[PDB]
Amino acid sequence: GKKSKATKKRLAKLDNQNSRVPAWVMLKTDERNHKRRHWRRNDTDE
Amino acid sequence: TGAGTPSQGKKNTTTHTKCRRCGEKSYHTKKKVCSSCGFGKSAKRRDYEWQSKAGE
Amino acid sequence: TDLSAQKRLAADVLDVGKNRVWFNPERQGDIADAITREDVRELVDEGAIQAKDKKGNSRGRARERQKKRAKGHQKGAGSRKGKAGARQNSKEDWESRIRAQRTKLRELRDEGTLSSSQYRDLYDKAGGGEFDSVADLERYIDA
RNA sequence: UAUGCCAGCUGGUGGAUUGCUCGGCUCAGGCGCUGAUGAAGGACGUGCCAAGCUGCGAUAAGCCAUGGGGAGCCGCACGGAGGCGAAGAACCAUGGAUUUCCGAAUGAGAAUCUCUAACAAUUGCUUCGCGCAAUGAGGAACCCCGAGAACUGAAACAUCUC
RNA sequence: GUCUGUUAGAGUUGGUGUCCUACAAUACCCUCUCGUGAUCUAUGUGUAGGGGUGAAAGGCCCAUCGAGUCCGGCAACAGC
RNA sequence: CUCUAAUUGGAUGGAAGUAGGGGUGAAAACUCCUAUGGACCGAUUAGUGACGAAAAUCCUGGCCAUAGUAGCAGCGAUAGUCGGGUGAGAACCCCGACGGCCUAAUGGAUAAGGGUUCCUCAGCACUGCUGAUCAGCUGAGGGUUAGCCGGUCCUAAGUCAUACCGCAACUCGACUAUGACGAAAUGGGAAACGGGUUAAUAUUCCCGUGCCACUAUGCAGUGAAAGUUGACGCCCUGGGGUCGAUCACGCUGGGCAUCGCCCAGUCGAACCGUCCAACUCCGUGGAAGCCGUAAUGGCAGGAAGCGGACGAACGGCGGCAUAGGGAAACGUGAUUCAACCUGGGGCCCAUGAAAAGACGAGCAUAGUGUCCGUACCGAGAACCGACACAGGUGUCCAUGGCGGCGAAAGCCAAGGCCUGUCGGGAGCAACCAACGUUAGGGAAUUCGGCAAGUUAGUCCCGUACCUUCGGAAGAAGGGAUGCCUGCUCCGGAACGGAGCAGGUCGCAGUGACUCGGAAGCUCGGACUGUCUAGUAACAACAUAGGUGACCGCAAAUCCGCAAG
RNA sequence: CACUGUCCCAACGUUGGGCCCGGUGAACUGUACAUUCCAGUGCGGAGUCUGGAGACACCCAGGGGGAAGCAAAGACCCUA
RNA sequence: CCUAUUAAAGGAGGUCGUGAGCUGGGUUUAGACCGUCGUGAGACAGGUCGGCUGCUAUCUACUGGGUGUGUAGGUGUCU
RNA sequence: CGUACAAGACGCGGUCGAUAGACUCGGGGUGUGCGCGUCGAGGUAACGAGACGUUAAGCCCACGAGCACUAACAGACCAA
Ligand SMILES: [Cl-]
Ligand SMILES: [Mg+2]
Ligand SMILES: [Mg+2]
Ligand SMILES: [Mg+2]
Ligand SMILES: [Mg+2]
Ligand SMILES: [Mg+2]
Ligand SMILES: [Mg+2]
Ligand SMILES: [Mg+2]
Ligand SMILES: [Mg+2]
Ligand SMILES: [Mg+2]
Ligand SMILES: [Mg+2]
Ligand SMILES: [Mg+2]
Ligand SMILES: [Mg+2]
Ligand SMILES: [Mg+2]
Ligand SMILES: [Mg+2]
Ligand SMILES: [Mg+2]
Ligand SMILES: [Mg+2]
Ligand SMILES: [Mg+2]
Ligand code: NA
Ligand code: NA
Ligand code: NA
Ligand code: NA
Ligand code: NA
Ligand code: NA
Ligand SMILES: [Sr+2]
Ligand SMILES: [Sr+2]
Ligand SMILES: [Sr+2]
Ligand SMILES: [Sr+2]
Ligand SMILES: [Sr+2]
Ligand SMILES: [Sr+2]
Ligand SMILES: [Sr+2]
Ligand SMILES: [Sr+2]
Ligand SMILES: [Sr+2]
Ligand SMILES: [Sr+2]
Ligand SMILES: [Sr+2]
Ligand SMILES: [Sr+2]
Ligand SMILES: [Sr+2]
Ligand SMILES: [Sr+2]
Ligand SMILES: [Sr+2]
Ligand SMILES: [Sr+2]
Ligand SMILES: [Sr+2]
Ligand SMILES: [Sr+2]
Ligand SMILES: [Sr+2]
Ligand SMILES: [Sr+2]
Ligand SMILES: [Sr+2]
Ligand SMILES: [Sr+2]
Ligand SMILES: [Sr+2]
Ligand SMILES: [Sr+2]
Ligand SMILES: [Sr+2]
Ligand SMILES: [Sr+2]
Ligand SMILES: [Sr+2]
Ligand SMILES: [Sr+2]
Ligand SMILES: [Sr+2]
Ligand SMILES: [Sr+2]
Ligand SMILES: [Sr+2]
Ligand SMILES: [Sr+2]
Repeated sequence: GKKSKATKKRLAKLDNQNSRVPAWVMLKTDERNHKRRHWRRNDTDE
Repeated sequence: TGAGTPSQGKKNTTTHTKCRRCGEKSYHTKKKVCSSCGFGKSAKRRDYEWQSKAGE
Repeated sequence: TDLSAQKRLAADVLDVGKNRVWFNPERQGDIADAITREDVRELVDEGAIQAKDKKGNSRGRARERQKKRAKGHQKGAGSRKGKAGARQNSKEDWESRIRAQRTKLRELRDEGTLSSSQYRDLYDKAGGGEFDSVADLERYIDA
């Protein structure tokens, strides 16, 4: 498929959004990314 | 040819997409109409009283 | 050690099918340390990395058979698999023959051997399939 | 006496129970419109490290003023580094600044982008020029004006009833 | 709208074979039928629910069809 | 049992709860002791109730037996083994050897769709039909570069917006105007090739070379819009012609070693220039039977011949190229010829798009050429099917070698793979799946020859009833078939085809593979075609043919509430 | 007509399972009890009642006689 | 019912034994035709072509094979 | 190692020994090897299907015998 500039920004965001919760946030909160996604098992919008 | 699995393989058409107006993946790019907020069909926002119980 | 990456890079530098690059069994360590295409070429130069030769089917046996058949052998009833019209296209064969007859008649006319009307008479006879071949035509011409 | 039955003991598994309540549910009083000066909503950004939430908008967890407040502070969030604060910070009230794109969405088009000056469209006034104005869309229900079922009850059913 | 043909491709007569907590909510194998035409096929496009579409089987309209799906009427009514 | 009130009590010198145990009550239940627990808990009276469960194929959660059981075998893709590397650990991660598997695909490039799955490093708790040091998994970084490839522009079926009108009304509705929208492989379309480079991009970066458009300036030019192009169906076919493949000989390199054979290479684009066959036409000529084709056909309305104008390739030739590429040589001829080019014929109750644009319409030099897409997969693990699913899923590579009619089988290259991913043992029993072979009999089996088998390619001889004269028909039936030596014929020739004479081996010569069993009678539907996606493919539906009905168009029939 | 393991009547063999071992590792089903058998009885179709008979426990493999086996609140029939 | 053999080619019960054994020809869904009946939908105690057969055995039962306990160190032969 | 066998079980031998394998004989299955020589229709020659000889040959054996060469070693344990 072909992606428009906007569709790319969105996919781009969904990629960055798919990260680990910073090691330090777990300390600061004295002990999970509930939105963690997988390209194969999940399905993004559009 | 079965209507089940065999016929699912043919599905790679894109219809519903992210809607510029409400953000829901309901903008039917072939109809150019958001089945969610009715963008592209109604200037007003798509509402319906049946979307909730009658006394609520 | 895992040399998969290098195998891929070497297949591109030696430019051959991945399945033809040879890595010296006693130099994995060095090949393992190869990171860049430059490292690979260097190793190619040393000979630690090489490309085996591609194969080419022998046509020697086919050639022998090709001769026997050109000589008219090995084409008996027991060797034919296709219908006669398939082994020789009839319309094609006719194009072959009739052109050879018309040419013949053309040379015999500009050569003065045949008058215009004699040529015409034979030409139309030829076009009507009166002659089996060029030799058959000449036989006829000799009255 | 093996395999094993019933009950208990010690330890698991499990998360009932008891205790606790940052959330609900209901009632009562008060108050009550927003939007072309582009709303509500959404997208995408935005932090030293930043995924979620919250906030904010290229001045981007903020900028300015007045008053309050006060030796502390840098949100949720108890980390590390570093910084700010007696030039009175944080924080609170009021007022102001900034306020990307899509969005009634209004120059034309478009799955939040693009293309070459724009009240698009419908109106009123009219210096008959978009010059001055209006409408559009949102809102928990309430309210006004129109369109208007059936299941159901009648122990069936058609008027009637719902 | 010819013939043969596992050319591509379309289909599916029989095995009532294999499978039947399957590889698969319609699959596998062999045999079989079509294969220049009313042919097959990709994408785009149109027709919408008492309505479509149907060389007609009540066939098909997203595993759903003698009236799709979703939510609402709704906590329908029942002497079972 | 909950909570409220009044009265009145207990608790860190240990409340509630829970576990085990003692006592009371017919009983619902009350109470004490010990352990645990670590902060709340009662009684009486009057109230308050979302107040008591063994049951509803009741609900939610948790858990056992089932069971160390089924599956991890079956698909025409049976795939591994011996050494070694790395590692704490190796059947399955990597190297080598040996052995295999895939050939319209298991190889190459892509559309949709996915969305980072791509590259690197570091890992193995998770994911993976076993293991794992591996990975589409985890952590951290990195990666997609365009005037000339798409988009963008054009219009297609058709869509929407505005206006107009309808509607009680609208987010609804048909027409008519206007505008816009509508084609990323696969409609039209200004222009790019070759090489080098990276871990991952690449006609995009780099090197070399080239081209197009617009604009500016200069020269030329007054022509400029008539016309041509874009721009087109199905069937048969001739000619030109490249890649490929093959044949001949030479050069470079490799292999094998009783022979003297076998393999690979021998390269080189866009672009610029130039050549032109066919079609059309003109001059000449003067055929009253000649010219021409594979075929049709052509001609005194002027044939052949001769000369001429116009005029083709993604093709030839020269440049491009003391560019590039190659270790080296760095060929020349030929045949058959995909692509591409250009003709001829036939067919239609069927007639095979439009628009933008281009040409028409010169040359120099310069400047400008923005914006968006660009990774990877594209599948027996990256898409859809809940899965790393034996299903489904578009395009092109249809010309690699032998084979043969062949884009068939079978075998083998280039390329890919051992991941249609658990293994180890037992001459490895019974039983099952899928197969091979079975003496004599030969359908006795069975509803039924179901299943299996028989036949089979090609050539020659030969071929009944019936018939719509097409057919039936490959009817049936019979014969041949290899190899070797030397030849004949057709053709320009083939590494094309058809035969002859002699020799000769086997049980068997279409030796495998490929590859019809045949005949008769009756019923039905004329035929090709359609259908119950998923138990029915048929005699059912369709069909041409036949017939009846309505209607002269301000019609008949039909949709809408209306505008239509 | 031809041919043949369809059959008389079965045999031998091949490949993959099956069996043993490492690893992985479900589901169906479960009121309870349960070593049964022959009779009888009982709502007339009993592992569980009665009377006898038999029965030392546990495990492996097997083909499936019974559990009116498991699966789906019978679709036939009647009734509303 | 019929034929040839035969000593004879008896009848019946076992959920009209036997589909977690087979088959699927008949019966008896959904398709279709004919006759008859019906205004019609459609029907038929008529005929006809086509039309599906799930499950890894827990218990019990039996066929075979083992490990234990009892009788109470061993080998061999018996009853 | 098999006179036995799906696990288990059963049977035999273990140097005081022919239990299994190697080797050699025997007994068997095929049917006359590679190479060389002669012949061979022909062909200038090259070449040549094939024939004869060497060859009762070559290849092969789930059987027997001989034979301690190799391996049944070394050795651990229960036990009134
Ligand atoms: Cl022609
Ligand atoms: Mg002909
Ligand atoms: Mg009623
Ligand atoms: Mg009191
Ligand atoms: Mg309760
Ligand atoms: Mg079991
Ligand atoms: Mg690449
Ligand atoms: Mg797989
Ligand atoms: Mg019989
Ligand atoms: Mg000749
Ligand atoms: Mg009859
Ligand atoms: Mg028919
Ligand atoms: Mg069907
Ligand atoms: Mg008709
Ligand atoms: Mg019975
Ligand atoms: Mg039974
Ligand atoms: Mg059954
Ligand atoms: Mg079963
Ligand atoms: Na996805
Ligand atoms: Na208020
Ligand atoms: Na105005
Ligand atoms: Na594996
Ligand atoms: Na070929
Ligand atoms: Na019964
Ligand atoms: Sr998926
Ligand atoms: Sr599709
Ligand atoms: Sr609209
Ligand atoms: Sr509404
Ligand atoms: Sr045909
Ligand atoms: Sr069938
Ligand atoms: Sr079969
Ligand atoms: Sr099935
Ligand atoms: Sr055919
Ligand atoms: Sr409801
Ligand atoms: Sr209750
Ligand atoms: Sr369990
Ligand atoms: Sr396997
Ligand atoms: Sr299978
Ligand atoms: Sr580990
Ligand atoms: Sr990878
Ligand atoms: Sr457009
Ligand atoms: Sr195109
Ligand atoms: Sr075509
Ligand atoms: Sr040609
Ligand atoms: Sr690419
Ligand atoms: Sr596939
Ligand atoms: Sr290969
Ligand atoms: Sr694996
Ligand atoms: Sr044999
Ligand atoms: Sr018979
Ligand atoms: Sr019979
Ligand atoms: Sr014959
Ligand atoms: Sr169909
Ligand atoms: Sr069994
Ligand atoms: Sr039947
Ligand atoms: Sr005892």
